Amino acid sequence: ASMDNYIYSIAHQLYEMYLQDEDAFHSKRDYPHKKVFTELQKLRKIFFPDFFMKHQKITESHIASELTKLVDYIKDSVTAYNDELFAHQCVMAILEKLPSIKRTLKTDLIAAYAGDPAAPGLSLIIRCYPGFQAVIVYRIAHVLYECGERYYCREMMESVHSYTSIDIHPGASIKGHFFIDHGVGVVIGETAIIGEWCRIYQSVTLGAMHFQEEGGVIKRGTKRHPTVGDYVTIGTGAKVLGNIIVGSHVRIGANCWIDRDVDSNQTVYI
Amino acid sequence: ASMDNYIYSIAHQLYEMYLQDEDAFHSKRDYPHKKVFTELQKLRKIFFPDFFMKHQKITESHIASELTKLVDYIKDSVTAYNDELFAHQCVMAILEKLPSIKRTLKTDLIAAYAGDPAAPGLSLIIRCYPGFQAVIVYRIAHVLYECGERYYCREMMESVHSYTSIDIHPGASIKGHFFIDHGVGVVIGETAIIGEWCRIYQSVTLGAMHFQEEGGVIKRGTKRHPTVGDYVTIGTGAKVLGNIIVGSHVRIGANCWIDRDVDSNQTVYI
Amino acid sequence: ASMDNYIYSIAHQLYEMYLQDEDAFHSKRDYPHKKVFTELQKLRKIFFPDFFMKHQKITESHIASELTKLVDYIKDSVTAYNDELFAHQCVMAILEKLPSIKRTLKTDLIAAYAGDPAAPGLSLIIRCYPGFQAVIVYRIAHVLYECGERYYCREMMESVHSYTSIDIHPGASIKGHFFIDHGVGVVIGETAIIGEWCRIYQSVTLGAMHFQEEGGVIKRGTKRHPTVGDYVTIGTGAKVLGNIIVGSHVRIGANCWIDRDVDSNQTVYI
Repeated sequence: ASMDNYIYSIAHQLYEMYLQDEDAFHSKRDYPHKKVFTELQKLRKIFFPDFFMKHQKITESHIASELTKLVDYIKDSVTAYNDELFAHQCVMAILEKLPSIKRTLKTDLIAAYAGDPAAPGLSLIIRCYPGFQAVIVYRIAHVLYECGERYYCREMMESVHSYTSIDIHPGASIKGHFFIDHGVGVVIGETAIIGEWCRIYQSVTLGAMHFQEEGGVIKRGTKRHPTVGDYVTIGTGAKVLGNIIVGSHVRIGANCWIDRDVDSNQTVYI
Repeated sequence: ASMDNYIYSIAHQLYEMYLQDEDAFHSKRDYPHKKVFTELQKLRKIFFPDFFMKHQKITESHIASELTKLVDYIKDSVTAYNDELFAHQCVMAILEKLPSIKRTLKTDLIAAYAGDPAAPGLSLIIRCYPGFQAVIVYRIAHVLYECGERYYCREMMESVHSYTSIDIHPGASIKGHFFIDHGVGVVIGETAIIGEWCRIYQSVTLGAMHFQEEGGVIKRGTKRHPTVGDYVTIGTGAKVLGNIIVGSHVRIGANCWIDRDVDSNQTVYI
Repeated sequence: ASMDNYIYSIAHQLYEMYLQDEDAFHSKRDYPHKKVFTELQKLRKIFFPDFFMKHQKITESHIASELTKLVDYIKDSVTAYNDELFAHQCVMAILEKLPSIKRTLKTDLIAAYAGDPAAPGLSLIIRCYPGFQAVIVYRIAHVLYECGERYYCREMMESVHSYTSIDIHPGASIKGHFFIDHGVGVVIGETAIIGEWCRIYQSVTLGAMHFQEEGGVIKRGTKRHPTVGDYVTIGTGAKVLGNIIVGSHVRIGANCWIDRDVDSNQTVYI
């Protein structure tokens, strides 16, 4: 039970982080029960227990129990697509990263409240903002991708895709204070890199298109989606395509078609 | 049981309205059973019983029973986010408005059939048109918002968002004969105002974008989304942003980026 | 049990096709169990049993059993909206076409792998690519439409719409080697015709818009959506509207608004 002993240590760290979180990340309310797909259902309970438990139930031992449920689930799925040893390794990698992911998700909530005049408090963002639900699962799927996994991490993100219409490839690399508002139609590709304080609206693509060539069979992988710096806002409907760099402090306008580098500190519109 | 006595009176009024509805809003067919999220599942049965019951079951007493189920559900959720007294008030406000909402939803079905060459009859629109499912729940969520509620009404609309990819803030104000066709990617903001006979397509935003400012924390609320008059058609992909006024009898073209006032009786294209 | 005898013959043909499929369409892995809407759940098991059964269970008799479940389900739904005799006819039409649909879906998987650098193998596309899930159900819904059915086939595609945000009318006519990548926001209309090797991205419309006329009640049906030739790629956000013809070997750019004929062998951008 070496993985079980590692689960206990991580559940302990996450519980101490919960005890020390600011009041804005806490509540005494017992919120309505919901049932969403497994990965999100579990990660919700683990990161933000006040909002998805059951105040009477909120303890280190219950965090550990839900974490064990999640671990068994992901281990079984990664084993199914790969093998038992690779699945063990990858899940130990998820467990190791959960405290850092918790810290990042707090920054993501901060950016969501900060970027949205319609948000009354963090509790609503935690409970139901779809950009935030997507990001929760994304940050865990990305650890899988970083372990070299290529199948289950995509299936996990396809659950996010069905639930929110937000399409983030598990290989995308995204920094903190990240916010997708509204979110339907957002597509972020396998090799996308996104810096800190990125704000993205509905129908935004940070992606690529591939015009048919014969047909042959397109080259697999390679860096082919945009790299986006810090403090970038991408307006509703903007399509940013190809292996291009958008600099820091860039504002992109609605419906823009961007296929070349955009230098820092400027506003693009037509 | 004062609220129970009010439920009976409203269920009676809705039942008499059902008896008096035109043939187009009735059917003798027993349609396939479906299970969708609670608010829609219940509101479907209450407004359009022929299409979601169980012909043998269709009586005043069954309308009352489903209405009670819906009331208990929404009362519990509003209580969870707020308090018991506020929840009582808000739900009494929903109950009071249900007969008017029923009348409006009939106009919405009229506009859907009228605006869609692919619709064979109202029954299909009632049973499965996603724009119409969204509008059913929207009209009830908006009564909550009008009572001053800011949390559960958004969660209700996030259920609509997941189910249909149509994103309507419960604070939006929308008149009758309303139709969203196709609907994926539609975003309608908290302070949007939409007049009568509005026809909206997929990927339309009546919304706002907020370019990052430092960062600081954006001002909460205020009128900041468009106001749209009567007989307005907004084409696929159009992004209408900001506190701007679009007049009556306006046609907006595909992919348009609209950020200033548009006067009545004109067509916008590029 | 004439329909049951026809089911056996079709299940036999599909089983022999499964035995003869290339290695790429097979797996020995027992993949994680999922539960999606009935039509997709069943069609998945029938066409690609290795990926959705239960290796121990994969036999002619189990293909037959799932096929019977699917047939009873669709027969009941078509009967509900129409009548028992019409439902029998239409379902016998589905059964007759299943071997050809299987062959076509193999070409669709080929085009998906070929057109997507992020796809590691056909198994992932079969298991979770949303464009492919949509196409599975579309090819069956279209047989219903071809039988003259106008209600349940749309409800089936509305399930696809909720699950994937891809909106394909069952009347659309689409050839093989078809691929929708990402797919959120794709709309393909009742009278659309799409040739071989079509590649379509997120937020693409092959559709129509109808500006309000008075209001009157718009003419029902008629050819009113585009006809697209072979080897056509339609970029993210492109809106192709009206009864127009796009030729073969055409590449359409991001966010394009297309409302007139486009001749073969050219690239459209602005």
